[PDB]
Amino acid sequence: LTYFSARKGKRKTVKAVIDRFLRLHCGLWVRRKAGYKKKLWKKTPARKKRLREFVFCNKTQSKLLDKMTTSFWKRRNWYVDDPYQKYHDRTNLKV
Amino acid sequence: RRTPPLGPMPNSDIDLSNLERLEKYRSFDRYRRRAEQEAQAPHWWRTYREYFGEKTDPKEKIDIGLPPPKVSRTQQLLERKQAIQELRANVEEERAARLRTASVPLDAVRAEWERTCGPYHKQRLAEYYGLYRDLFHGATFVPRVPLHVAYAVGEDDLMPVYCGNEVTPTEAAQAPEVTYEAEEGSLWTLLLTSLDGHLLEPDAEYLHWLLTNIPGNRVAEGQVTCPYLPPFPARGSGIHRLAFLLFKQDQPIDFSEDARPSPCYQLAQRTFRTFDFYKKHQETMTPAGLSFFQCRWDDSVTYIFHQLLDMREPVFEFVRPPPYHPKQKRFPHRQPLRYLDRYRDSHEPTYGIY
Amino acid sequence: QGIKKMEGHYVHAGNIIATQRHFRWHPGAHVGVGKNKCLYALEEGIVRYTKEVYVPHPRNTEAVDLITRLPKGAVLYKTFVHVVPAKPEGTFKLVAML
Amino acid sequence: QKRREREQHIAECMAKMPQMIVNWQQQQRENWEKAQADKERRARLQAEAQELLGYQVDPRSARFQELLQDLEKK
Amino acid sequence: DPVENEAVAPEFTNRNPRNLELLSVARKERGWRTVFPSREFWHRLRVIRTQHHVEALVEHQNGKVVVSASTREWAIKKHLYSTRNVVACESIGRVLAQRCLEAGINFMVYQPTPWEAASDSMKRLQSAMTEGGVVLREPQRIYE
Amino acid sequence: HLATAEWIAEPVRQKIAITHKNKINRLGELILTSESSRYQFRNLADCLQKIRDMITEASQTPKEPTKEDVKLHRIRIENMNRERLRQKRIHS
Amino acid sequence: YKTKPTHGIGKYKHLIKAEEP
Amino acid sequence: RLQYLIDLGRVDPSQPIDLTQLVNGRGVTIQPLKRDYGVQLVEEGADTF
Amino acid sequence: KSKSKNILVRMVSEAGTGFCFNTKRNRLREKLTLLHYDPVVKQRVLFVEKKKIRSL
RNA sequence: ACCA
RNA sequence: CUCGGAGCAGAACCCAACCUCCGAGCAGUACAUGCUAAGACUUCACCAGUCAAAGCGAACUACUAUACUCAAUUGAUCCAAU
Repeated sequence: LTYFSARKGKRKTVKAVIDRFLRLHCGLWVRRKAGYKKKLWKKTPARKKRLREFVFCNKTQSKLLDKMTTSFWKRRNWYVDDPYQKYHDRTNLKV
Repeated sequence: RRTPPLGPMPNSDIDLSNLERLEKYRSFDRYRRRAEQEAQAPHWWRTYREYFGEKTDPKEKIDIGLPPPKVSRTQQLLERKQAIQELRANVEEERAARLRTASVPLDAVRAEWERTCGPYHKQRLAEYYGLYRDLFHGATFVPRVPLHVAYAVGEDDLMPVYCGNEVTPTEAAQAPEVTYEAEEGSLWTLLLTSLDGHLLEPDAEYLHWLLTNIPGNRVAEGQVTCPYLPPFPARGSGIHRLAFLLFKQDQPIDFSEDARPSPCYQLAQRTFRTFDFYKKHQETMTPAGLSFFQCRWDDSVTYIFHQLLDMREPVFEFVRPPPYHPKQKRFPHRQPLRYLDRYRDSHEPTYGIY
Repeated sequence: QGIKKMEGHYVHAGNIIATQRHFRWHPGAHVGVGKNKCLYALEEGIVRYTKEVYVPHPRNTEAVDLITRLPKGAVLYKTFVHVVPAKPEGTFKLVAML
Repeated sequence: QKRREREQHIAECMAKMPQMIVNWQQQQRENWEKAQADKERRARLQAEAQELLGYQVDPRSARFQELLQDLEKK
Repeated sequence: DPVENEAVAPEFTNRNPRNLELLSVARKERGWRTVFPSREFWHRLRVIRTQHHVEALVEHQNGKVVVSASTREWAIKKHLYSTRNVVACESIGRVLAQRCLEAGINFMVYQPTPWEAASDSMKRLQSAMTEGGVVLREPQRIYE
Repeated sequence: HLATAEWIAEPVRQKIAITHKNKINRLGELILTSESSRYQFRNLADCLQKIRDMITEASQTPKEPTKEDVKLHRIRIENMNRERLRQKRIHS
Repeated sequence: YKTKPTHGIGKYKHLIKAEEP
Repeated sequence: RLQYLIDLGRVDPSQPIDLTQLVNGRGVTIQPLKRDYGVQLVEEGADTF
Repeated sequence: KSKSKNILVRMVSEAGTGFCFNTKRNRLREKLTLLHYDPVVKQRVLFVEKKKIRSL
């Protein structure tokens, strides 16, 4: 990671992460499953369907992806017709 | 470590010294029949029967019915054998049976069935429908008096009541035509109770009809202790049992203190408990006949609730338990994105402080 | 592999009760079997294990060939697992007085 | 236009499908009848051997198949 | 001024042992898929064929026989040349179907073995059940 | 009150009273309820759209043979075997 | 289960004749 | 939020309300540099407005 | 690698929807015609093999 | 033909 | 040098060895081996892998079926071809 840039003295975003993961404002990260476009001819429909899910990351990965991205990527956005709009806030979550 | 078995283990009585000599279940059906006999025996290990089978009371079910008829098996067996010989003697019957063109007269079968196995078939059927369980709290009786009940539908049709068939409340708008075989000078009591229709108490019944001190089979001449009120199965409350009970009386009985007014449109007065009713009058009364039908809501039940009973029509729904979900985690690792929909309350977008 | 839910345990519908490579435990009441011989709960309730008489399907040639060679009077037993459902299917509730 | 053009194409291709299916099934049934015929044809050739097994078992079958073909072509 | 007739409990107790089943919402005993026969039914037809007699039963999954018809009954035997040929199997079918309708039983499963399924005697007993109104497939359970 | 309603054609009011008997209370009021929204606007809009649908459906009188539902099949058989036990009068 | 009095209730191979080529 | 701003006197309903009046009443904070294109009027609170 | 029996082939819907799917067939076998469910038209239709995807 |  | 089965490791699970043995880098049937979705398992992480009610579509009256037989029969990302 770049903790301090040579031009701005600022930490930089790892753009590999931006191209693979979605950050919801609540702090969850959403990924695709590895291998969901590979060798479909040998995978069962149950396996193919599992491979097509959008899934959540665990705490360790979330903490890691938070550290590899700057604050811009954690701001609340108000995109029009965002497919994920309802997934940005948590409901009925205890501890 | 080993624990010795608590009793005879399966297959221990099989002598395996002479294995090749022992006979085998050369057939599947042969094995199966022995297996089902084995499944029925009591066992000292845990069984499906222990966990799923109904826990019947150890004491035998008290019999409260009429005594069985006296029959001479010797004379019957002789006459019974004679009749078959005559059938088999005929050459035409042998040919139809051989050519698979013979048939039985169902009307005659039914006619004879009423007098031999009918009573005992009606008892097992009333036991499966749980009438002795509810009406008499487990006490049983064989309905040895064939009871025929029919609701008049239109002008040319009848609707029998039999044992468990379905009659609609419209068909049963008006009292049924009842007939049975009774000797002159005998006294009877006939009641119709809804076992399942009660709208307030789970353990109570509704008295739909009561005729007492009937002379013989002259039902019309019986005292109208409780007037006839058609079944009113509430909507969405399912299928109800409606049971006719024919009681044999030892003597004329006075039911003045249990009579309902005419007309009787108060559900609090029609509240009834057959076990309490019979227990009071068991000493001079004996169950003899049994018929019953099943009844679900139709449009005519609205008229009963609105007009006759002067009330609102109660409507029920079958409500299932809410679906189970594990406790929501802050990080639902590897769950699909719709995991969040399982814990959402509303589908419309929220906005918080904005 | 092995038992995931022992005797007396409360399961929800779907809970895998036991995994196995060969049939050590056979499905009983309200216990489904997956195509890998996975025993799972079909209802919500309590897990039971019992010893029952084993009667194969007449189309299962290998098992049927076994029983046909058994000495008369010999009955096969297997260990079965059941789920005793905890709740009723639903209730009838008053929704209107019209 | 593109939408209409595609819907028309599907309805067009879908108007022929019922005939395409039966024609296909007829050709499946016809081939299936030749599978059984081929089985019976082969079985007869072996029965003619009358269990005269040995070394001259592989070429024996081939020559008789060709011989029957010569008569069929004529 | 509360109307007493409108005193209705919030929950309705229907003790009819067939209510949930007649609504197709009751549990059938699924499972038992390594053993024969299945338990996933409310009622089943069971035919017992012996050396001298033919008996057909309708029983609940709980093991209680609901209705029954056997050639051992004098009512049926007195009209049969033989109590063990196809005609008796077909006759037991016609008799029991009538006793089924009079008992409210309209649906059941029949669980034959492959040889029993193909036999003409059973093939005639089932068509006698079909002609009598009884349907030998049960409606599916309603889960939702 | 469906009967008093005059903005609904008399024939429709008759037909509606039949096909929605279970929504008519003791007093003759047709009652419609929507609770599929957290906004009263959108629940009332659904209530009015039901009224607006009952009328359109009644006036159209569709005679198309709809696909038989599963729950209906059970009733048809149960109904068929109830008119099979229907007897006749001994002396016609 | 081996420590249980019901251990071996599923034994069956002793009831069959040994057929092992 | 609109109703609350009017009830507290921060937006004046007696005159036209556009972006300038909502910003000046501190009712919304607009960030054009973060690609804001204005305010979307959302329905939350419609029953009591 | 040298050994090869089956091949992966593309099966295109004859319904004109553009729906395709892959199946294996013996290399020496003739070109496949199959009746397969087409989701776009929501009914089973004919599919014809068009191209070999790869060798298995 | 044979990049990853 | 990856993956499966057996012993070591006897009975929930797990368990090493340049330890003892045996195997796999496929075939075959389908062409709904279509869609979708509760609840779960999990090779000690992750990645990957697994099983499945209900539902929608189908299929359908006697082991099969909304999840083929089979033990492994296998290869991420980028990129390339389309």
